[PDB]
Amino acid sequence: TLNGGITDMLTELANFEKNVSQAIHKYNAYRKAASVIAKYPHKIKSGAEAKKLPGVGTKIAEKIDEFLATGKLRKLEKIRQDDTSSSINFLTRVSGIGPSAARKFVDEGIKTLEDLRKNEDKLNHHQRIGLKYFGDFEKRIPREEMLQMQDIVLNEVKKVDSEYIATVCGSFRRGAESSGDMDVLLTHPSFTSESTKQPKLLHQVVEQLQKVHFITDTLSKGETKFMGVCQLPSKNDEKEYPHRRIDIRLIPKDQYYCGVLYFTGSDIFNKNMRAHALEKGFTINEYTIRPLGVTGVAGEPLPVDSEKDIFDYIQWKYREPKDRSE
DNA sequence: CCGACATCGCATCAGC
DNA sequence: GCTGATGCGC
DNA sequence: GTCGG
Ligand SMILES: O=c1ccn([C@H]2C[C@H](O)[C@@H](COP(=O)(O)NP(=O)(O)OP(=O)(O)O)O2)c(=O)[nH]1
Ligand SMILES: [Mg+2]
Ligand SMILES: [Mg+2]
Ligand code: NA
Ligand code: NA
Repeated sequence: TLNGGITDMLTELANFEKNVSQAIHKYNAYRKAASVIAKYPHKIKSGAEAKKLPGVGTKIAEKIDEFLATGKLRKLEKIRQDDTSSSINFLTRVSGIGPSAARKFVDEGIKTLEDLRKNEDKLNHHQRIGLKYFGDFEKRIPREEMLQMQDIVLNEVKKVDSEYIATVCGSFRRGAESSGDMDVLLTHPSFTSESTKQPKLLHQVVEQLQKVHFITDTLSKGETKFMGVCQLPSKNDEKEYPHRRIDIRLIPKDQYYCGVLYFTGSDIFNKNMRAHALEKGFTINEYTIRPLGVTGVAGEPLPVDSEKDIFDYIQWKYREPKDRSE
């Protein structure tokens, strides 16, 4: 919030290039800049001062100068006036409506909340659930509620089988006082990178949480990734808690540290760290860190015993979860 | 310059 | 049905 | 849009 005007402006630009332009790389660029400016511990006085930060190049620096002089950015004033953009940006806020569907619905003449509720038959299952909880999914989750939600998940998980390990990652593991959703990383000794000795390891846990009415809706579901909806139980006479997004990732137990690294994030932190891994000649995913022969093709999984081992391989100081909120 | 830009699971559709 | 391209998740 | 060779 110290350069909060500049980082917002850049976040708006990022969303424009993503939802309207469909320029994924311009989107990531704006977001990197906004991230490296958010952590910058001084109040930016000029575009040139900002340009010294990596990821802030010439075009962004002039946009900062313009914002500092006037309080605004004309390119954004224009983008806001355009009706196709405004519609597209709005539709992309429904979970499951991306840039393509959004542009597609606009061509169909579907461009308001009202248009979507009246053409529910024109949405896929995810989009239908994303529309139903539209308001709820715009709210943040207070850490106190994350804590309540954590008890239930962990204790319900323990009820299905004491050998599961469930770990709330995401922004919650980085200490955030609020979160957009709850991310849960799941391990069980039966599912390793070697073998799967038990099927439906994820289904059972989803099933338990549906049973106790914690999980209310399913966005998508496969053998290792669940994306759905949950809700904390309310007390008597008390207004209900908003419905919350929940993601659940089942990961081979021997690959826990790579998995907990990835799912802890932030997304921009993983991108910076994975790009540094590439520059150091490594490739990191949620399963393994592997070397790169000049071939291009990744070699074999390196041995990992902690999050820090991954950091060491690319020659970075270890950074605590709270210090990864980029 | 100009090629790269992080990485992948699940849903959906088209081609066969 | 199987395969492969594409969208979408943020 | 930025960055590295
Ligand atoms: O494009 C992405 C998105 C997420 N991720 C990762 C990191 C991340 O923090 C984790 C969970 O994703 P979320 O969408 O839940 N973002 P996060 O939990 O960090 O913040 P919040 O959910 O409160 O907006 O998975 C990526 O690696 N790439
Ligand atoms: Mg999250
Ligand atoms: Mg999530
Ligand atoms: Na720079
Ligand atoms: Na969306």
